[PDB]
Amino acid sequence: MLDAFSRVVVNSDSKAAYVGGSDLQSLKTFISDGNKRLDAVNCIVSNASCIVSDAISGMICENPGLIAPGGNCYTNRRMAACLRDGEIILRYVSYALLAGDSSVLDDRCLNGLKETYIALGVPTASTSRAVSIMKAASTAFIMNTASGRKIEIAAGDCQALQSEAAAYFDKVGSAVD
Amino acid sequence: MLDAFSRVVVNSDSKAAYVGGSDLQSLKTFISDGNKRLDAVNCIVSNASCIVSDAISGMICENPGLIAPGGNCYTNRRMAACLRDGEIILRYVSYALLAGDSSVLDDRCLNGLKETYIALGVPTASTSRAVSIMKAASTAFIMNTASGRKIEIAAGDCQALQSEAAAYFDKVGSAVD
Amino acid sequence: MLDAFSRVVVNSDSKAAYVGGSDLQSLKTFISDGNKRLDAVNCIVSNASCIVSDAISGMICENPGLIAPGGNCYTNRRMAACLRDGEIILRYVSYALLAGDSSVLDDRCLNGLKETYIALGVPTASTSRAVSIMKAASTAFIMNTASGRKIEIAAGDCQALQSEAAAYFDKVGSAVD
Amino acid sequence: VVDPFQRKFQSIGKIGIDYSRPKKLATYKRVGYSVGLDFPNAVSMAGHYSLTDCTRAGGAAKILMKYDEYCAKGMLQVYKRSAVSTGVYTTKCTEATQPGVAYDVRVFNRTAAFRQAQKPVNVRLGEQYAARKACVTLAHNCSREEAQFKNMPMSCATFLAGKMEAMGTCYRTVRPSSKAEDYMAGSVRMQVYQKGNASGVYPVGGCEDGHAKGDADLRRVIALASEYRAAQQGAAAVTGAQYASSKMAIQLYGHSCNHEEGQFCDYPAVAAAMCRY
Amino acid sequence: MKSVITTTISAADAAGRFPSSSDLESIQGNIQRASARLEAAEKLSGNHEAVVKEAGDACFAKYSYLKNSGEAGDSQEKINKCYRDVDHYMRLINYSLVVGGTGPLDEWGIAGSREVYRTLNLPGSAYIASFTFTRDRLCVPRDMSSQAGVEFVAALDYVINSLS
Amino acid sequence: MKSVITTTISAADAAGRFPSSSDLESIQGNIQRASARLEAAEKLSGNHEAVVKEAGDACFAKYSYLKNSGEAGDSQEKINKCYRDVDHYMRLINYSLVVGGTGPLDEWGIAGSREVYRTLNLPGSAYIASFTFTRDRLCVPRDMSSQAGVEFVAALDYVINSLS
Amino acid sequence: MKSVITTTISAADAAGRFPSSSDLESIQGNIQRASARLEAAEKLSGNHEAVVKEAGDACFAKYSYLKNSGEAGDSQEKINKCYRDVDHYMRLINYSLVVGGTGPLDEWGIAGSREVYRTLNLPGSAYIASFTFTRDRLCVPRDMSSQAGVEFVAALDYVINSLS
Ligand SMILES: *CCC1=C(C)C(=O)N[C@H]1Cc1[nH]c(/C=C2\N=C(C[C@H]3NC(=O)C(CC)=C3C)C(C)=C2CCC(=O)O)c(CCC(=O)O)c1C
Ligand SMILES: *CCC1=C(C)C(=O)N[C@H]1Cc1[nH]c(/C=C2\N=C(C[C@H]3NC(=O)C(CC)=C3C)C(C)=C2CCC(=O)O)c(CCC(=O)O)c1C
Ligand SMILES: *[C@@H](C)C1=C(C)C(=O)N[C@H]1Cc1[nH]c(/C=C2\N=C(C[C@H]3NC(=O)C(CC)=C3C)C(C)=C2CCC(=O)O)c(CCC(=O)O)c1C
Ligand SMILES: C=CC1=C(C)[C@@H](Cc2[nH]c(/C=C3N=C(/C=C4\NC(=O)[C@H](C)[C@H]4CC)C(C)=C\3CCC(=O)O)c(CCC(=O)O)c2C)NC1=O
Ligand SMILES: C=CC1=C(C)[C@@H](Cc2[nH]c(/C=C3N=C(/C=C4\NC(=O)[C@H](C)[C@H]4CC)C(C)=C\3CCC(=O)O)c(CCC(=O)O)c2C)NC1=O
Ligand SMILES: C=CC1=C(C)[C@@H](Cc2[nH]c(/C=C3N=C(/C=C4\NC(=O)[C@H](C)[C@H]4CC)C(C)=C\3CCC(=O)O)c(CCC(=O)O)c2C)NC1=O
Ligand SMILES: C=CC1=C(C)[C@@H](Cc2[nH]c(/C=C3N=C(/C=C4\NC(=O)[C@H](C)[C@H]4CC)C(C)=C\3CCC(=O)O)c(CCC(=O)O)c2C)NC1=O
Ligand SMILES: C=CC1=C(C)[C@@H](Cc2[nH]c(/C=C3N=C(/C=C4\NC(=O)[C@H](C)[C@H]4CC)C(C)=C\3CCC(=O)O)c(CCC(=O)O)c2C)NC1=O
Ligand SMILES: C=CC1=C(C)[C@@H](Cc2[nH]c(/C=C3N=C(/C=C4\NC(=O)[C@H](C)[C@H]4CC)C(C)=C\3CCC(=O)O)c(CCC(=O)O)c2C)NC1=O
Ligand SMILES: C=CC1=C(C)[C@@H](Cc2[nH]c(/C=C3N=C(/C=C4\NC(=O)[C@H](C)[C@H]4CC)C(C)=C\3CCC(=O)O)c(CCC(=O)O)c2C)NC1=O
Ligand SMILES: C=CC1=C(C)[C@@H](Cc2[nH]c(/C=C3N=C(/C=C4\NC(=O)[C@H](C)[C@H]4CC)C(C)=C\3CCC(=O)O)c(CCC(=O)O)c2C)NC1=O
Ligand SMILES: CCC1=C(C)/C(=C\C2=NC(=C\c3[nH]c(C[C@H]4NC(=O)C(C)=C4CC)c(C)c3CCC(=O)O)/C(CCC(=O)O)=C2C)NC1=O
Ligand SMILES: CCC1=C(C)[C@@H](CC2=N/C(=C\c3[nH]c(C[C@@H]4NC(=O)C(C)=C4CC)c(C)c3CCC(=O)O)C(CCC(=O)O)=C2C)NC1=O
Ligand SMILES: CCC1=C(C)[C@@H](CC2=N/C(=C\c3[nH]c(C[C@@H]4NC(=O)C(C)=C4CC)c(C)c3CCC(=O)O)C(CCC(=O)O)=C2C)NC1=O
Repeated sequence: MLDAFSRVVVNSDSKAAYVGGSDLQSLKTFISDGNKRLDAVNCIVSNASCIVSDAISGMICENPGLIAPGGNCYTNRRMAACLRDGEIILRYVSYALLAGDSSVLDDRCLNGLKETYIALGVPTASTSRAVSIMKAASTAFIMNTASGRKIEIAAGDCQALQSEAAAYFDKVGSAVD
Repeated sequence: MLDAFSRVVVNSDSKAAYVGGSDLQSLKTFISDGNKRLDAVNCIVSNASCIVSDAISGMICENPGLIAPGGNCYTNRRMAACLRDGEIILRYVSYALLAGDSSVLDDRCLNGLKETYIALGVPTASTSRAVSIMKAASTAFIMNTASGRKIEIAAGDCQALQSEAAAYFDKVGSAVD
Repeated sequence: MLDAFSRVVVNSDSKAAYVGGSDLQSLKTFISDGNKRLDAVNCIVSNASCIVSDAISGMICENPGLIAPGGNCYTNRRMAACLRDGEIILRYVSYALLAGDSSVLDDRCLNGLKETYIALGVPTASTSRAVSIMKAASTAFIMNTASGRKIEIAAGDCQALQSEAAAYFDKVGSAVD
Repeated sequence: VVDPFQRKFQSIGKIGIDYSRPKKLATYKRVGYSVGLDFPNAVSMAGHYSLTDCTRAGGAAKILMKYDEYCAKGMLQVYKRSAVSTGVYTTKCTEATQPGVAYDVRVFNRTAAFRQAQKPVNVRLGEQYAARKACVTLAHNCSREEAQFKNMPMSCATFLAGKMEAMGTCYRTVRPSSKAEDYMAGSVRMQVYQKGNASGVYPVGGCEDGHAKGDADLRRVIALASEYRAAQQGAAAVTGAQYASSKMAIQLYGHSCNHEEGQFCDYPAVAAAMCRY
Repeated sequence: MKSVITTTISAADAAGRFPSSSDLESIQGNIQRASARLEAAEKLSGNHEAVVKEAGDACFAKYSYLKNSGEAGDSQEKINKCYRDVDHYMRLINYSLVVGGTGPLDEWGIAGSREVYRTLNLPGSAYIASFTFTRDRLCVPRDMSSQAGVEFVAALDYVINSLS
Repeated sequence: MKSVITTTISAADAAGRFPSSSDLESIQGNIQRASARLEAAEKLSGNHEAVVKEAGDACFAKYSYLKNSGEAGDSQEKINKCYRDVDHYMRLINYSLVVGGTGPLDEWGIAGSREVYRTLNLPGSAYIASFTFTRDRLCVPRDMSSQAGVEFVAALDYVINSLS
Repeated sequence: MKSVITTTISAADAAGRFPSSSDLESIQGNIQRASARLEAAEKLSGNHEAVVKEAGDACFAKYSYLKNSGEAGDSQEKINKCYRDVDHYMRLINYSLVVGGTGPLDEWGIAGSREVYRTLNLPGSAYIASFTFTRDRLCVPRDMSSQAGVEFVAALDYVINSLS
């Protein structure tokens, strides 16, 4: 579990030298950014439930074979396990948004997920499809371009940050496959 | 475990109404106080080891019956148990200083300490004497009038806070007897 | 668990001085005794199971209310727990014979036994009767005057030891009541 | 001045001030210091005492029950320092996956402690003497400890459970590396629970996945989640858990017996099944 | 209660450390965000009555079938129960808003609410109609300060995302 | 590492919750205290050499018996080691100063230091002489800002109070 | 206390067995080694005073900086304390020597000594100078019997190797 600060520190410790102005300058870009990341995490964590519902319902909508008998979503038990999985994934994505580094997402959620789904016969393509939908929904909330709910916030540039969150979803979607 | 905030909230919940404007004013005295409390906790938690050592060493100094054979300080084992007890006491006091309420100290440390010392034969008078020495040393550090180490702080009035800390130590000293 | 040695040492530590000659002389009587105690423990530990069988069978013989329905010894399960209790009693008594002090017997077995039997409804007078029969049988084996088994030993006086073992059985029988 | 009631519950003063006639020893054993306990939040401290007594005020041994509580909660704190050492919470203490779970966890643990109190006297005596004997074997000749285990019933039980948690030598924190250790480990656990209950009828307490309706499924889910976190562990953690489980289960259940000493050192997950408690 | 200073003290207490500089900065952020939230708390204690009234009136404006004589809310006493329950909700939003965090609200309002509402045939979507009505009727500059408003938005959203 | 955001994310992970406003205020206090202690980090990366030099020189100025031929530091290579050790210590103060909290310092320098220093006949009072020398030579206005300096004081004191 | 008969009885108690011939042979070795250790105990109770006196005098003969005004032992009362501390140590060597094993010494002297000595700025090398002084001043034939002397050496070495 390492934030962007601990990432700076760890890299300088492997280099075995002091911190210094260059790395600190990039870190002052992070700290100077600040409330854009705060508000972003507030947006995704606010509408989290609804993201998970829509994403997984869309995932069932593209291929109805999951709800077909013999599909992995055919029961209430398997549907429940499905919903909690999407929820946990979005949870750890938000953790990786506050941290600024993907260490918590790599250690706490990603470490042994591929093996697990393969052992349980979960189709990985359908999971990457749901991670993609959560990506689009999460970027749309994070840019406040969501077509249902549009709350007042200071207007500036928040594209970088969108690219960060897209990086995290692409990490998960790349990992599950 | 309840701070200032939770104490006001609990009292308003028993009263079954909204917090209201008036309680919030006393809470604005807490928030408006702020970094006085921060710097104060930093002072006690800075010199904490030295406080524990001096208080217990002073306690042995007033009556050398403790280090006399059959006394409760007579062995390395009992001495170590003595010092860890002083340390944990100081620890919870500092917790109560940041909290603003004694709830953490009442629940986590105070609840059944008397009976424990009674059942172990710890002399309670000597413990209240050690709590008193830690009180005096801690107030002297918190007011920055300590005779050996005197660090730079922007000047002001910090008597209130010292009275709060004195209240916490008198809660422990009243509790151990 | 304190032997003869640790009893001397603890008493000299309460006295807070060196062990001294007088206590060492009594300790040289213990160590100079030695293999009489070894051969004694060998005798009781040899015929142990058979002592427990005979003593519990005699205990059921004096009052047949035990094996009467509603008695404690009614059914196999209660009889098995009876036999293992007599066996463990004799086991700790033999531990007290090798130790030379009853500290093992006071700490490991005696501490909370009366309360236990009162909580379970075990008749205490019958237990003291069983401890008495184990006392007489164990002294008769320890003096090698048993009417069934008489093994060859180099002759001499084992009378002092027999008083020790009788003191331990009187401690158990006094404790259970 | 006060009441007849409250003067039963109160306290006793000094011989010079509060009472003239010098009180005897029995009145210290019968009235004395009167404090009833808190409702206890773990199965390890649940069946040892009274918790309270309306219309009775005991004295002088309530000092001891209070002392066992405070020493036992002092026990839990340290074995929880082991799982949270660097002030950041490790994956050991996560306590949920979904947002609403932890309260249901709290209630399951609580009523499990109440069912631990409902099970009868002979069984709880059995577990007191068993755990006492077990703590004496883990005392390692420390004499102070042995006094403080012969007297404490709660500190023994949280001492065992607590050390089984912080050593990590648990049944659920160790995952076997083979199918042979799967079947061996499974069989060992079965034989432990069959040694506990030969009746063939479930006994009040024990496993007990179901209290209210809709409990069993959450039990299944929390179990599988803890299996996944047990799966994700590092090399250091795994190797430390295996050495610890092998040694500990040897010290408790292998008594210079080369067969079982061998089948503990050979397969550590069987030992971790042998740890029980 | 879950809050900033109780999370840090709780973390130090569980770990058994003296309070380091990390907790000090955490309570520094508490004392910086505090005024914005407290002011929102003042305004909530101001006009909670009209908040509850418009909340429930718009809640039955969306769902009419509740006052039909199947479904629960079909008597004057149970419509009274509607308004007092929404009143409970706004008071917990005030509590949690003052404390900072969701600890007061979560442990009093959310924890085990699912069994009660599911047992007594209470729809969650009626509550969510109420809260989303209040969240849409909210405001940026007119009643509140923008910053503080955000804190209120968060709390209300939290209730929704804890409810369904 | 122990820090603000790792304590809060670790507590939310141990709780199994979404990160609420409490963690947001914690990282608010992190991003507000940041600039001060990073300034102190800049100046520590500036003149660490003279810090180590005066630290070790005053360390043997106090304790002369170390260069006597019992006690350990009686060879040029081991005085190079004592200097090397103090350089590691100031580098850890820079690391934990950048991080925020004592986590980098605690897990690399303090954890298990007792057995190593007790084993290799190393007295702590020499280290404490070094650190208290640096803390007395520190400054109020001339080199640093006072506020950030307080952060430096805290970290250095933490080292002393983790040593003896 | 850790000793022969307490190890064997403790092992039989943990095992749940009757005491077989193995424990009997163990206590046989106790009653055979007993005389050598007891004789050493007699002579230690003979001249412990001069042992402590030469021990502490040679201890400050090696380490002079202790009576300098930094370091601890710079006052008459604390030199009295260093002397008493070494008298406790020789008394524990006499106790453990009479018991047989290191149990008496370990649970009174060694257990918890690290916190105390590390707390109160007490260097171990002064103790080790004292004990190694006594062990080098010891003797082969003139005061004691050789074999019992070896027992004494072992116990004193145990103290050294439990200290640093
Ligand atoms: C190392 C800790 C420390 C620093 C640094 C410092 O400047 N002084 C101490 C803490 C400190 N101690 C006190 C107060 C008292 N300390 C003692 C204990 C000593 N007095 C003795 O006689 C002995 C035995 C010889 C010892 C160990 C006592 C008795 C007091 C006064 C108690 C009272 O009732 O007031 C103080 C406060 C005084 C000051 O120095 O300003 C401080 C900061
Ligand atoms: C160790 C306790 C124990 C012994 C001994 C034993 O024989 N079996 C258990 C108690 C037991 N458990 C059930 C019933 C259920 N137990 C679960 C929980 C498991 N199912 C899962 O999927 C998972 C996660 C992978 C776990 C932990 C469930 C879901 C049930 C069935 C619930 C239901 O609605 O019926 C029983 C009764 C069944 C039986 O074994 O006869 C017993 C005795
Ligand atoms: C594992 C041993 C843990 C260590 C170490 C530690 O410091 N605390 C443990 C992990 C931990 N648990 C929580 C949060 C909650 N834990 C709950 C369960 C208990 N509450 C109960 O009432 C009962 C039954 C009596 C149990 C077993 C609950 C509930 C919570 C709060 C849930 C919530 O919604 O917030 C935490 C986070 C809180 C903290 O200690 O900082 C941690 C780290
Ligand atoms: C994160 C860690 C952290 C701390 C440790 C504190 C440190 C701190 N203290 C003050 C500021 C202050 N600190 C004190 C404290 C006192 N003065 C006295 O003379 C007494 C000896 C002592 C009693 C406690 C006072 C009086 C002020 C100035 C008054 C005030 O700001 O309220 C300030 C204001 C800014 C400045 O002065 O530059 C700050 C940041 N705050 C933090 O965020
Ligand atoms: C390792 C196991 C182990 C044992 C089991 C003992 C066995 C043992 N007993 C004695 C020796 C003896 N044993 C007894 C014992 C008694 N005699 C009586 O008539 C009583 C019936 C009985 C009471 C206990 C006596 C009296 C002696 C001889 C006296 C003595 O040696 O003190 C001796 C001395 C050597 C010899 O006789 O050849 C030995 C080795 N010692 C051990 O090392
Ligand atoms: C985890 C849950 C849990 C409980 C609920 C309790 C339940 C409980 N109570 C007692 C024991 C007791 N409980 C009471 C209480 C009573 N006194 C009266 O006048 C009333 C009838 C009643 C209070 C309403 C008394 C008096 C005893 C002691 C009984 C005795 O020794 O005679 C015991 C036996 C052990 C002991 O003595 O403490 C147990 C298991 N214990 C637990 O562990
Ligand atoms: C040679 C003699 C000798 C002793 C006497 C012991 C004494 C001792 N105990 C502990 C350590 C310990 N001792 C206890 C015991 C306690 N649990 C409680 O609830 C009670 C208060 C108490 C029993 C009565 C516990 C719980 C620990 C571990 C403490 C912790 O890690 O938090 C340690 C530190 C090393 C360790 O973790 O094992 C030592 C030296 N060790 C020795 O070598
Ligand atoms: C897969 C690996 C595997 C093992 C290694 C064993 C280990 C093991 N042994 C026992 C159980 C047992 N093991 C022994 C063995 C012993 N008798 C003694 O005299 C010696 C000390 C020791 C042989 C060296 C005994 C006697 C029991 C029964 C104990 C009792 O009921 O009192 C039990 C409890 C269940 C049972 O009663 O069988 C288990 C799990 N079982 C397994 O599944
Ligand atoms: C601390 C917070 C807190 C709350 C938020 C409430 C929540 C709550 N409401 C009810 C109970 C109720 N709540 C309602 C309310 C409703 N009527 C309808 O038409 C609508 C759907 C809805 C209002 C919007 C009704 C009608 C009942 C009674 C239900 C019944 O008995 O059928 C109950 C069960 C106990 C009771 O009967 O009062 C509880 C716990 N209570 C609390 O303690
Ligand atoms: C990451 C942080 C970090 C540290 C802080 C150091 C700490 C440290 N120092 C030494 C080791 C050492 N440290 C010193 C230093 C001392 N010489 C003296 O005269 C003084 C008492 C003292 C300087 C003030 C010496 C002399 C050694 C070698 C000791 C020996 O071999 O005898 C060792 C053992 C390995 C080695 O030999 O290098 C370690 C871990 N190492 C680390 O990795
Ligand atoms: C049962 C065994 C047993 C011991 C072995 C001692 C060990 C011991 N010594 C001290 C305490 C002390 N011990 C010394 C001794 C020293 N003075 C020096 O110059 C030398 C380095 C050293 C003698 C060789 C001093 C000076 C103190 C007081 C330290 C201080 O207060 O600064 C203390 C703390 C309590 C006290 O102040 O007395 C303890 C537990 N105590 C015991 O109960
Ligand atoms: C100091 C004790 C300690 C504990 C208790 C700990 C972790 C821990 N284990 C826990 C649970 C938990 N751990 C165990 C462990 C266990 N099972 C065994 O057979 C043995 C011998 C065990 C001891 C290691 C059980 C039975 C449970 C109850 C089942 C359940 O609740 O899922 C909990 C509670 C919440 C959760 O389920 O995660 C916690 C917080 N980490 C520790 O250090
Ligand atoms: C008929 C089967 C079916 C569905 C079910 C949907 C599911 C769906 N939602 C999307 C994407 C999507 N979904 C939402 C969330 C959603 N919108 C909101 O404004 C609110 C309040 C929401 C929760 C209630 C958002 C915010 C987006 C991003 C697009 C947008 O701006 O609306 C996308 C686009 C995916 C992509 O970009 O790759 C799909 C496929 N589509 C289907 O064909
Ligand atoms: C009818 C119900 C009944 C019994 C059952 C017995 C039980 C019994 N055994 C005794 C005592 C006793 N028991 C034994 C042990 C026993 N004898 C042996 O030689 C062997 C090999 C034994 C185990 C198989 C010995 C050795 C003695 C001592 C007397 C003797 O020398 O035989 C005594 C005397 C107790 C005393 O002295 O106070 C009694 C009462 N008596 C009864 O009335």
